[PDB]
Amino acid sequence: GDIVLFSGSKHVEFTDWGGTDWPSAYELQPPYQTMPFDLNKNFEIKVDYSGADIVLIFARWEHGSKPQIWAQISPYYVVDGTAVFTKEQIAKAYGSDDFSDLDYIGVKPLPSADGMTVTKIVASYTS
Amino acid sequence: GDIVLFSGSKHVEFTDWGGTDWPSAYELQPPYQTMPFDLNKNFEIKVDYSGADIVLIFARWEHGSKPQIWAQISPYYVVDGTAVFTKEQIAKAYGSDDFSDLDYIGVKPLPSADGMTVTKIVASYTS
Repeated sequence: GDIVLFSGSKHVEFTDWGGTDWPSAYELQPPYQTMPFDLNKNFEIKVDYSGADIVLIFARWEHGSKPQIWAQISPYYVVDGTAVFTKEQIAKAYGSDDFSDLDYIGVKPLPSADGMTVTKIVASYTS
Repeated sequence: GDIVLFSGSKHVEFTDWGGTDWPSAYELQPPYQTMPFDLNKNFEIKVDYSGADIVLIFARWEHGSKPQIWAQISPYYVVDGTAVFTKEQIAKAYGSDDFSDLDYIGVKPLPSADGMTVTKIVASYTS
């Protein structure tokens, strides 16, 4: 089925890079927050958005001899104000589909004059 | 308006106390996650649930000479499978309506044989 991770009107201002921080529309940290969906299923994440281009981040912080992963992905495709990200695209960027060490999931804008607004985020299982 | 923080079918098993951990249906850590709603508005949180009694936690960890706040609140009321929590009830349990030091928001079950299932969490502004 379909899991709503957010619905409303979340605005993010971000007019240029080069500042230090990169603000988000939505974030999860799996080691610290009970999960709203199960990463082990085959899933897609769909985001209704406008105002800026959008990326999805899966990240693992550096630990020991294992490097930081910063899996920044563009949509698998966009259609009708909606970006679709798939698990198999995410796994290719993450280097595997093993999320047992995943530290961070973030939805972020690219720079724009107007800011990005997200109105809905859903996880859908395709298994 | 109304902001959907979650909708789906989130099950939490928790049959007794005395273990060390207390699992959650939903958690946010405001210092670390961009917020889906604005704590400064007058709001209520409404949760559609069944299977166990439910509480809402607002917490601040101990820092310096300021104590840990563990604002565990029962619903302001329940009606038709839905618990309602209000900002003014939360502020009374938290000791103020100043959320500038809020570390944690959690929705948790009390012990039950069957576990709790949450199907929807919404923040509504009443300002």
